Amino acid sequence: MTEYKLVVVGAGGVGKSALTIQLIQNHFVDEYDPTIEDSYRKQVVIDGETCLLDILDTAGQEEYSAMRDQYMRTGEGFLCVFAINNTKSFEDIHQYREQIKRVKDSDDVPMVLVGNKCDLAARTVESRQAQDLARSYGIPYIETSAKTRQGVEDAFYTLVREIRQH
Ligand SMILES: Nc1nc2c(ncn2[C@@H]2O[C@H](COP(=O)(O)OP(=O)(O)NP(=O)(O)O)[C@@H](O)[C@H]2O)c(=O)[nH]1
Ligand SMILES: [Ca+2]
Ligand SMILES: [Ca+2]
Ligand SMILES: [Mg+2]
Ligand SMILES: [Mg+2]
Repeated sequence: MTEYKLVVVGAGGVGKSALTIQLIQNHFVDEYDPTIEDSYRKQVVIDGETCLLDILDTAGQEEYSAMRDQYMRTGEGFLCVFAINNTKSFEDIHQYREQIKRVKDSDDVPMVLVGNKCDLAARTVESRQAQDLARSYGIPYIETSAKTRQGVEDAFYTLVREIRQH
C-alpha cells in the first residue's frame, strides 16, 4: 500500500513522543524519558485509503543534533512541534524548519506546525504568533494535547494529506 514516512521534530520535552504514542498506541505517556531515535509503523484508513504510517520519533535534546541530517533526508513530511507553554520551544522551530529546508533543498517540504500541551493553562505562545509563522512557511498550524488526545489525529492525518498534495 502507500507508505507515508513521517518524522516528528522539535525541542526537548515538547511532547513529540507523547503525541506519537497517543496516536499509534492510544494512551498518554506521563513520564519524561528523553528519546534518541524510535520508529513506529501502523496501517490506518485516511480518506477511504488504507495506508501505512511510518513514524520516526526524534531527539529534541541537543546531545543528538548530528543525527538530524539523516532523518531529514529520508522523511516525506515533518510534524514540527513546539509546546504552547514554552516560548523557547517555539523560538526553536525556525532552526528545524531551516535545517529541513536546506537538507531537502526545497522551500516546499510537507510539514505541519503543532503547538502542543494546549490543555495546559500556562500559555506563553499565542495561537496568532504561530499562525503567522506557519503562514510564512505556507503550512497549516494545528494545536494539540497529547494528554487529552485533542487534535492528535488531526495533526498526523493532516500531515499525511500534506505529503499527498505534493
Ligand atoms: N500536560 C501535557 N503534558 C504533556 C503533553 N505532551 C507531553 N507532555 C509531557 O511532557 C513531558 C515530555 O514529553 P515527551 O513526549 O517525552 O517529550 P519529547 O518531545 O518527546 N522529548 P525528547 O525530545 O527529549 O524525546 C512528559 O512528562 C509528557 O507527559 C501534553 O499535551 N500535555
Ligand atoms: Ca500514562
Ligand atoms: Ca543537503
Ligand atoms: Mg521523545
Ligand atoms: Mg507574549
